[PDB]
Amino acid sequence: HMIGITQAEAVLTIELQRPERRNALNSQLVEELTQAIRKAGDGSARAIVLTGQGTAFCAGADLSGDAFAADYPDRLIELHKAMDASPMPVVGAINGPAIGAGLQLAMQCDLRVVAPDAFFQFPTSKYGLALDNWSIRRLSSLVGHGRARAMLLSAEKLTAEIALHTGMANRIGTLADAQAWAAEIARLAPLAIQHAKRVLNDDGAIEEAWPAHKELFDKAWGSQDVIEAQVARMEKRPPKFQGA
Amino acid sequence: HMIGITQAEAVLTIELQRPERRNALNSQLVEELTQAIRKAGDGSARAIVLTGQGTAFCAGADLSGDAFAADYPDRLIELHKAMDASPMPVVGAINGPAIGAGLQLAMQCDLRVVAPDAFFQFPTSKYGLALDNWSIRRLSSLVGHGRARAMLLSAEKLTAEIALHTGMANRIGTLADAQAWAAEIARLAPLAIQHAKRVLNDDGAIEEAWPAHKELFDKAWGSQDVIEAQVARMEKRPPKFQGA
Amino acid sequence: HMIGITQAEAVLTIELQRPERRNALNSQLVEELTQAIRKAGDGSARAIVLTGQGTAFCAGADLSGDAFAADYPDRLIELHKAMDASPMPVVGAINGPAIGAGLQLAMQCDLRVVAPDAFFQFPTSKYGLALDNWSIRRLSSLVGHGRARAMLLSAEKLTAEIALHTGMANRIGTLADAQAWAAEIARLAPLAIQHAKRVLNDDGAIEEAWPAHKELFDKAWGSQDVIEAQVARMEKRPPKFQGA
Ligand SMILES: CCc1ccc([C@H]2C[C@@H](C(F)(F)F)n3ncc(C(=O)NCc4ccc5c(c4)OCO5)c3N2)cc1
Ligand SMILES: CCc1ccc([C@H]2C[C@@H](C(F)(F)F)n3ncc(C(=O)NCc4ccc5c(c4)OCO5)c3N2)cc1
Ligand SMILES: CCc1ccc([C@H]2C[C@@H](C(F)(F)F)n3ncc(C(=O)NCc4ccc5c(c4)OCO5)c3N2)cc1
Repeated sequence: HMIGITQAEAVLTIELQRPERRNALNSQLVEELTQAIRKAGDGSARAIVLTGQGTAFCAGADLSGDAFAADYPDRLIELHKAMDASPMPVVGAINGPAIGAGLQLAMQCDLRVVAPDAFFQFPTSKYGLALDNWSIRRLSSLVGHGRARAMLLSAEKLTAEIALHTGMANRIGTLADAQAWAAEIARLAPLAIQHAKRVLNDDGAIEEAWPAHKELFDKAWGSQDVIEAQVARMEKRPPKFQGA
Repeated sequence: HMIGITQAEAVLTIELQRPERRNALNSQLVEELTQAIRKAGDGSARAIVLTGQGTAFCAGADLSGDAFAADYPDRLIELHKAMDASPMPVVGAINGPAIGAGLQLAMQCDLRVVAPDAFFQFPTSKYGLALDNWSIRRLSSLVGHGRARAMLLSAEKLTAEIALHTGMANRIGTLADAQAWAAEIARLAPLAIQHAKRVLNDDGAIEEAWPAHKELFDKAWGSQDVIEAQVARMEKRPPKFQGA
Repeated sequence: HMIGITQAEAVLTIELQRPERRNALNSQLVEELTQAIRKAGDGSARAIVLTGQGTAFCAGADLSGDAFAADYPDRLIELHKAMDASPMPVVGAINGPAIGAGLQLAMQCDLRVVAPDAFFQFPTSKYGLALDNWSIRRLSSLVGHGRARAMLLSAEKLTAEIALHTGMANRIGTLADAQAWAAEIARLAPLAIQHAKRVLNDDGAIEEAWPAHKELFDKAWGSQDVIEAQVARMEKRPPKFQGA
C-alpha cells in the first residue's frame, strides 16, 4: 500500500510511495521495503532499483499517526540487514533530496544514480541528535573524511555535483539511467557480485559503538536541546541550544 | 628472457617484455619480476620504475602453454610480498591498460604515473570470479569506496583522468616523466621512505578473508558460470549466468 | 605572551603569534596553545577558530634554542590530546603553509578553511625523519591514500586547490570566512557535535604503531642521515643520504 513494485526484464524497481511526506519512513513503509527486498529474486530479477516517487528520495522519518512507532527503530535495522544481506545489487535512483534516515537508506544501496537536483544531508547537528557508527563510517567512505566532518559537524548539504566528485554518486542521471545500468548488471555473474558486495560491506563500516560513543549518543538523545530543536523548527525560529 | 632491466642514475627500470600478450602474467614472467625486485639495489639504486613494453601495462594473466602453471598463484603471492617488502619505492609507469592481475600489480607499486590512454579494470564480474581482500581494500583506498563499488560490482573501467582525480594516478605522464620523478625520490632519505612505505602498506588493506568471503570466493571460482563466461567469449555471444 | 586570544559572539579565535619564525611550534607556544584549548569553554564559547599571524599557518616544529628538547614531543602530544578531547569544534583558519608539525596541527582541527595561497606538506623524507601512525592515517583519510603516498614518499606539496578537491580543505576562505562559519556552528546543538567529533576521531587513525613501525621509526630518527639533513641545510647545499 505504500510502495510500488514493477519488474522489467530482470530488474525489480521498488518505488517509495509516500510523496505526501517526501517519502519519510515509518513502521509500515519500512516493513514493506523489507518484504520487497527479501522477496525479490523469486522472481527472475537479478538486480534491484530503488527510488522515490515525487520530488524527494526520502526526506527522513515521520512517525506521526504511526501506531507501531515504538517498533520502528527495530524494523529500520531489519531493513538495512535485509539490504546488506541481499545477494542482489541495489541501484539507488536518488531522484531527489536524501536526508537523515533517507540518507542512510541511499547509502545502504550498492550503487547510486543521482538526479541533478538531489542533495544529501545529515541535519543531526541541527536537531541535537546522534548517529549510529555505521552511518558515520559509511558516509566517511563515500564523501571522504574531510567532507564527512563538515556534514556531521555542521549539517552541510552534499550537492549532486559533489556527490559525483566524491563517489557518493556513481552517476548523475535519471531513474531510466539507473534502470538501464541495473539491466547491464543483471546480465553479470551473480556470484562475483555476491562476493564483492559482501566484502565491500565488510570494510569495517558496520561498527559497534564504542563505550564512550554510546554515552555521548544517549546524552544527545535525552537532552533538552532535542526538545528545543523541535519546538524551534515548528515555530520556524532559530533554536537556542543549551548544550544540555 | 621475459623482462628488461636497465639502470640510470640511481633509478632501476624494470620493463615487462611480453607485448605479444599485452604483458599478461604467467609463471616465468612473475618469477623473473620477483628476482628483479629482490636483486634491486645490490646495486646502487634507490628507486624502481616498473613499466610495460608496448600498448599495455599488464592485461591480466595468461598461462597458456605454461609448463609450471600450477604454482603460479603461489609465485604471484611471492611477487607481491617482494614488492611490499622492498625498501625501495616503486614508481609504476602505467603506460597502458592495467587489468585484473595487471591492476593488482599496478596497485602494489608505491606511486603511479599514468599514461593518458591507460585504464584500470577488474572485470571479475564479467568472468564469474572473485578477488582477494587486499585487491578490494587497496582499490577502495585508491579510487574511493563509491567508485570501488562500481568497478567491482559492474566491472567499470577507471580512465586516466579519473585515476588522477581519485589519486589512483599521482601523475598523468610518460615513462620518462616517471623516471625523472624517480630520480628525485632517489635523492630523498631512504630510511624515511622505508618507514612510510611499511606503515602505508599496513593500513589494513592486507586483510585475511572473513569466513563468508572465503566461502563466496570459493563458490564463484568453482562455479559453472566461470565456464559459461569463457565459452560465451569463445562464441562471441552474451553470457547467460545461472548464479551457480 | 605568544598567542592572541579573542572572543566574538560565541567564537574563540586563537592566533599563533610568532610570525617572525612563520609560527613554528616552540616548547612554550605549544604549552600556551594547549592551555588555551583546555581553558576554552570557560567561557561562553561554543566553537574555536585556530589561525596563524602573517603569511604562514605553521611552518613546523621549532626546538632551536630549546634547552629541553627531549620533553618537546610530550608537549606536542599533550596539545593533540587537548584538541582531541575538546568538546568544542576547532575550525582551523589555515592562512598559509602548514608544514610538518604545522600540518599535524592543521589536521587535528575539526574543519579547515584554507587560504588560496596555502599548502600542506610533510617534508619528512627530506629530513630523514619518520611520523607517528596517526599523522599518516589521518592524512590518508584527508587527501586519499594515493596522494598520501606521494606526500609521504616524495615530500609532495598539497596545494590549496587540491586540498579543496580531496576534502583536506572544507573551504577556501579567509580568517573572517572561517569565523562566520564558526559562528554558525556555534549556534548548533553542542551534544550532537561532541558525539560526531568523538566518533569521527575514533575512526582508527589514532593507532598504536606496530613493532615494525617503531623499529623503522627509531631507525630513521637515530640515523646519521638525520644529522646530514641539518648540516646540508645550513651549508646551503643538497644533502647526500646514506640510508644509515
Ligand atoms: C548489517 C548491516 C547494517 C545494519 C544496520 C545498520 C545501521 C542502520 C541505521 C538506521 F537504522 F538508522 F538506518 N542504524 N540506526 C541505529 C543502528 C544501530 O546499530 N543501533 C544499535 C545501537 C545501540 C546503541 C547505540 C548505537 C546503536 O549507537 C550508539 O549507541 C543502525 N544500524 C547498518 C548496516
Ligand atoms: C604482503 C603483501 C601482499 C601479499 C599478497 C597480496 C595479494 C595479492 C593478490 C594477487 F596475488 F592475486 F595479486 N592475491 N591473490 C590471492 C591472494 C591471497 O592472499 N590468497 C590467499 C587466499 C586464500 C583463500 C582465500 C583468499 C585468499 O581470498 C578468499 O579466500 C593475494 N594476495 C597483497 C599484498
Ligand atoms: C589522542 C589524540 C592524538 C594524540 C596524539 C597524536 C599524535 C600527535 C603527533 C605530534 F605530537 F607530533 F603532533 N605525535 N608525534 C608523536 C606521537 C606519538 O604517539 N608518540 C608515541 C610513539 C612512541 C613510539 C613510536 C611512535 C609513537 O611511532 C613509532 O614509534 C604523536 N601522536 C594524535 C592524536
